Amino acid sequence: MASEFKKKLFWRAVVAEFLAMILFIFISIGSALGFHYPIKSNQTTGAVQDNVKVSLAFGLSIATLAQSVGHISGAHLNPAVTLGLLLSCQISVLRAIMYIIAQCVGAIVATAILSGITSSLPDNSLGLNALAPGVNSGQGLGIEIIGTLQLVLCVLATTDRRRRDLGGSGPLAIGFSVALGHLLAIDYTGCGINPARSFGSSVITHNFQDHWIFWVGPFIGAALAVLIYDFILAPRSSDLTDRVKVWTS
Amino acid sequence: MASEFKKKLFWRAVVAEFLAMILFIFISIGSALGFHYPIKSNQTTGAVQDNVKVSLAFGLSIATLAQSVGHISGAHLNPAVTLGLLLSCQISVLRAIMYIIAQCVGAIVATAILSGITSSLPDNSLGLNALAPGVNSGQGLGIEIIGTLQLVLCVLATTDRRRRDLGGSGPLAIGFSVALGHLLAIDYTGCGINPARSFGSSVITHNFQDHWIFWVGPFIGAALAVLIYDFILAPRSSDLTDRVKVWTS
Amino acid sequence: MASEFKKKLFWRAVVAEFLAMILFIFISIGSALGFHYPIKSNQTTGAVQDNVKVSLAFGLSIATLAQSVGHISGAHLNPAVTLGLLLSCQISVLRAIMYIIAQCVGAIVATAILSGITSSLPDNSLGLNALAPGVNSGQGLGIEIIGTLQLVLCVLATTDRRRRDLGGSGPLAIGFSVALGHLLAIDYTGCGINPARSFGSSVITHNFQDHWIFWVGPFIGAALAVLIYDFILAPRSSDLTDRVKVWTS
Amino acid sequence: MASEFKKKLFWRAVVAEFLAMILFIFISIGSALGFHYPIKSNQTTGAVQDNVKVSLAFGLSIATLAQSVGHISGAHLNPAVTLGLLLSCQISVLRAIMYIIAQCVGAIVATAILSGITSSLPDNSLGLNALAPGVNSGQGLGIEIIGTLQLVLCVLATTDRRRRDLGGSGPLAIGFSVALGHLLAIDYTGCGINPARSFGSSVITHNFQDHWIFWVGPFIGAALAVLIYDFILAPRSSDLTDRVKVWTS
Ligand SMILES: CCCCCCCCCO[C@@H]1O[C@H](CO)[C@@H](O)[C@H](O)[C@H]1O
Ligand SMILES: CCCCCCCCCO[C@@H]1O[C@H](CO)[C@@H](O)[C@H](O)[C@H]1O
Ligand SMILES: CCCCCCCCCO[C@@H]1O[C@H](CO)[C@@H](O)[C@H](O)[C@H]1O
Ligand SMILES: CCCCCCCCCO[C@@H]1O[C@H](CO)[C@@H](O)[C@H](O)[C@H]1O
Ligand SMILES: CCCCCCCCCO[C@@H]1O[C@H](CO)[C@@H](O)[C@H](O)[C@H]1O
Ligand SMILES: CCCCCCCCCO[C@@H]1O[C@H](CO)[C@@H](O)[C@H](O)[C@H]1O
Ligand SMILES: CCCCCCCCCO[C@@H]1O[C@H](CO)[C@@H](O)[C@H](O)[C@H]1O
Ligand SMILES: CCCCCCCCCO[C@@H]1O[C@H](CO)[C@@H](O)[C@H](O)[C@H]1O
Ligand SMILES: CCCCCCCCCO[C@@H]1O[C@H](CO)[C@@H](O)[C@H](O)[C@H]1O
Ligand SMILES: CCCCCCCCCO[C@@H]1O[C@H](CO)[C@@H](O)[C@H](O)[C@H]1O
Ligand SMILES: CCCCCCCCCO[C@@H]1O[C@H](CO)[C@@H](O)[C@H](O)[C@H]1O
Ligand SMILES: CCCCCCCCCO[C@@H]1O[C@H](CO)[C@@H](O)[C@H](O)[C@H]1O
Repeated sequence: MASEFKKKLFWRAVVAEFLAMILFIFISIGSALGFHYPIKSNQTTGAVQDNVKVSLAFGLSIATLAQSVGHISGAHLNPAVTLGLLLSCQISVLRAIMYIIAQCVGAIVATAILSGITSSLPDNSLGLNALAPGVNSGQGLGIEIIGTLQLVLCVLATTDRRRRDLGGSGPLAIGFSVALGHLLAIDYTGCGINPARSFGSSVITHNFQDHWIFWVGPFIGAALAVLIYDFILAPRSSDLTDRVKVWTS
Repeated sequence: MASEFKKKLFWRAVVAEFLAMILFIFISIGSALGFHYPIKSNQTTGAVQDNVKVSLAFGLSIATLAQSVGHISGAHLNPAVTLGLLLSCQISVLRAIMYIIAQCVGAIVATAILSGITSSLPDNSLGLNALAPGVNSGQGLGIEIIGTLQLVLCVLATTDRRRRDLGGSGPLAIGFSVALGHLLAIDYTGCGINPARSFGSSVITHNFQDHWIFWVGPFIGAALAVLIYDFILAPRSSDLTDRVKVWTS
Repeated sequence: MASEFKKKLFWRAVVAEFLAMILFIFISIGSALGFHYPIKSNQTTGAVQDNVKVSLAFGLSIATLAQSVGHISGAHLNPAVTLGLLLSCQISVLRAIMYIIAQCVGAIVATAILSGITSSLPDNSLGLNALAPGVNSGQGLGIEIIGTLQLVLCVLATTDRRRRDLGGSGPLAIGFSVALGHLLAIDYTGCGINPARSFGSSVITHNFQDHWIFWVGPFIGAALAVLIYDFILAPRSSDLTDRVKVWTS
Repeated sequence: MASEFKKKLFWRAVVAEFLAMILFIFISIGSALGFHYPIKSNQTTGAVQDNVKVSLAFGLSIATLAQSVGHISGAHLNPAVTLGLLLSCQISVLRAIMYIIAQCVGAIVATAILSGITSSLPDNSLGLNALAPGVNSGQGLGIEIIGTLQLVLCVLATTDRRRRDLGGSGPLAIGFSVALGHLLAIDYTGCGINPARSFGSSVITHNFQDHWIFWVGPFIGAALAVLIYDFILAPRSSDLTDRVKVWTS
């Protein structure tokens, strides 16, 4: 349907999806750069990053944001999730598209507002996702794939709809999945599992080194997610030709 | 209405809001100062603050307190939240006012009971909020603004009332928002996102250096919250003139 | 009532309350002593205790145990909680009594099973609660009082019964209250807020130095809890003489 | 019943139970090895493992996985849990069996996919469970027994079915039980409380030193679990001969 305020609701989503991504990145990357703050106009040694601190920053950002606007847009805030839904035929490409853009832009916008907030920092990488020393790049992409997979998979089961056994908070569970991802990937690849988030940093930093692994890995994981839930473990009893109909509306 | 025990309930709130703030500050700042405790009448080096420990101390204090008296007063415990509700026209100024005072006083009272509990500590700052070395003050206030924003925004969506899709604990979600805030702001500004909490420490310590950023930043974030939820993402279909009516009762 | 299996249910509680305390202490103190394990028949320096690790160990033990047997006995596992209920006239002294004993014994039993598990440790204090260097003993008891207070208060509101606005898990909330307590008191007094738990260690270690503060402090906090919830913030509209009736059955 | 798609559902479980174990181990052991990553073709000192990071990695993996496929197979992902259910006569041996195999294999498969992901690591133990220096082996098995016990016990109470007082998320609670286990056992035995998980590492590493303690300990704890819940604290009013019937179907 493309009439009356069916226009409104839609744009409100895209917009909520756009504003929410700003808070997400600002808060999360904002938390990650916080350890570089022993600063006092000097330059002697440095502090050790806290992986729990960062993983919770990202995960709780999502739990909170999903709780704050999840009813308005579905609180995707991540192309790997959106793409996950799309292939599940639960969303329209018009949506996927407009959303993934609101996402990358919000990231780009947020990652760029931090540059000013934390300008006073040296080799300010702005939390750019980079293959860590010792991680066999490429084959080191099994990390992003599994990290995004488990996430998208959680999102599909949590919004399955045929279920009546869910208990507790959908947001919190999805958020903990997001923290679970970083508890796994922070060390290896700095954890991306979210194309728009990786993208936002690599642009405001013009560093796109291997940046491709942060799209192919999640988008793949999403693919494995939709394949495993929708066809192996929890299949719909309807035919493909009809699911596809969702592609338009 | 201003009759019968409509007086009682009201004062019970203010009071619960006042007592709850005491536990809040005592527990939280109480946790933050705990790392300074390697003490043994000596003075050699010192321990490194734990940001997860502190962020959870604050967040769980709220989750717990919101659970303990949230039904009695709404468990605001924070002018930025109260102010957030007020502008949303969900509360009366008589309330906002009496509450924000119960808040600052509880802080002031709590921050002052700790002085005795932890008197045996050196440069006892009593967890006073201070711009960290390297944070471009002022423009370093985007931290408090975002930190309080995301919080107040969560509180507005969580108590939206038109919703029937909330699942899990409202308290816990709000509490995690409060921990999310510190996971972001502890390093930069010591995290305030709560005027009364900052205020309580700066008074029992007579240090009001830049203390203004801890009111303008949250109160602003609250403003951005109410603007984004009430007018951009989740608008009420009623007119302003009628919402305003709430200003009195 | 004291007929039929009203005997059974009762004893099943006491017993569940007794068995659950064993797991509690074993797991929690078990976690706390774990950092002393760099051991290799040598004796060079030592590791720094993790306060989040310990606070979660205790809190999640409770969340889990309250979830596992909370329907059977109410999952008190703590004289300060039991005593809290008793004064609230929600339990019978026959219960309070039989329970507090199942508690101290379980502690005593558990604290004593660890002695063997961790015998290979040096100055094995078995997690005994001790006033930390720098904490003005006595006036340093405001810690246990606030720590137990906030806890018991959460338990009273969470089982209030007149409420229909609770959402999420009662166990988890109470558990997080228990973790909140340690995030506050670990540094100062090693955190007790639970007479039976302190007691269990001080007996298998014959160290009762100031051990009194771990009964007077919590039991007091409980008192402040029942006073604040039952008479100031959430009063019952019934008279005292009738509540007292509960003292017997 | 062994007709129609009663075959399908069954295999879908086994399979979901098999795929879910892969993500579990990959993510969790994946997180545990992450601290060994300061690597830069050098070899100077090393980082200190984070026990909260690891405990949450395991626990949230379960919370997430139980949420993702718990409706399909029950999300056991652990012989000690399965075995726990079996003895409770809530599952068929045909199930227990096919499941425990899907488990060990998934572990074996996962533990083997990491070998490649983290090949670039030195004495890559692949998170193999080993008795820590100072832990009186054997009598040091009280750890695995208690760790698995508390877990299985939580799973039995959480799926009790006669209950109508559960609140919140069953998955999250079980997940926190899994994190609780590691907060206790990581230091002592590297925490197993899950035969298939220990097994998976010891095979891809051909190190089976004491590996027996990781079966006898959990399987025992499970036994103590089913004994305590099903016969001491929460008994069914039916006779044994009829429960046994479940052994077949
Ligand atoms: C339904 C059948 C499911 C089978 C699942 C087993 C998949 C095994 C593939 O492992 C992959 O090996 C690559 C190197 O060859 C790595 O680069 C990659 O990161 C890793 O993931
Ligand atoms: C509707 C939002 C559209 C956002 C478009 C972003 C395009 C990419 C350029 O980003 C810019 O990067 C600069 C630093 O390099 C910042 O100083 C500047 O402020 C920021 O804008
Ligand atoms: C189905 C959705 C597909 C989305 C594809 C968008 C990928 C993002 C593009 O990254 C680009 O990579 C180039 C190197 O390859 C860089 O030179 C360029 O500056 C950078 O912007
Ligand atoms: C509906 C439109 C929403 C647009 C949101 C983008 C806002 C960009 C403003 O960034 C602000 O820049 C200041 C310096 O100029 C910083 O001091 C301040 O902390 C930072 O927040
Ligand atoms: C109904 C509660 C009213 C509280 C009013 C507080 C006013 C500010 C003064 O605080 C005082 O600071 C002293 C340390 O400087 C403490 O020694 C003293 O105990 C504390 O009271
Ligand atoms: C709409 C709500 C407005 C609340 C305004 C209260 C602000 C708190 C006042 O702080 C004051 O700042 C001064 C410096 O400017 C200090 O000299 C003074 O000692 C300190 O108390
Ligand atoms: C309804 C009125 C509530 C008033 C609450 C304020 C209580 C102030 C008491 O502080 C107490 O001061 C003692 C030293 O004098 C400390 O030893 C003790 O630990 C500390 O808690
Ligand atoms: C029904 C349970 C009753 C428990 C009574 C406990 C009384 C206190 C003595 O504890 C004992 O301490 C010894 C170490 O000092 C341990 O070696 C011994 O095993 C343990 O029993
Ligand atoms: C209303 C409930 C009251 C419970 C009271 C029980 C308190 C526990 C007793 O501790 C005792 O303290 C003595 C020193 O004072 C020690 O010498 C003795 O060995 C030790 O066992
Ligand atoms: C219903 C009655 C329940 C009684 C529970 C008390 C059990 C005491 C057994 O302790 C066990 O002692 C062994 C050494 O002898 C240790 O190797 C083992 O790890 C430890 O667990
Ligand atoms: C249906 C899944 C069946 C899995 C059977 C696993 C048998 C045990 C052998 O594991 C193998 O270990 C090698 C390293 O030693 C890996 O290089 C190889 O890839 C992996 O397969
Ligand atoms: C009721 C379920 C019983 C499951 C029993 C399976 C136990 C796993 C076998 O471990 C084996 O231990 C041997 C040493 O004893 C090793 O030599 C051998 O390589 C290793 O594979």
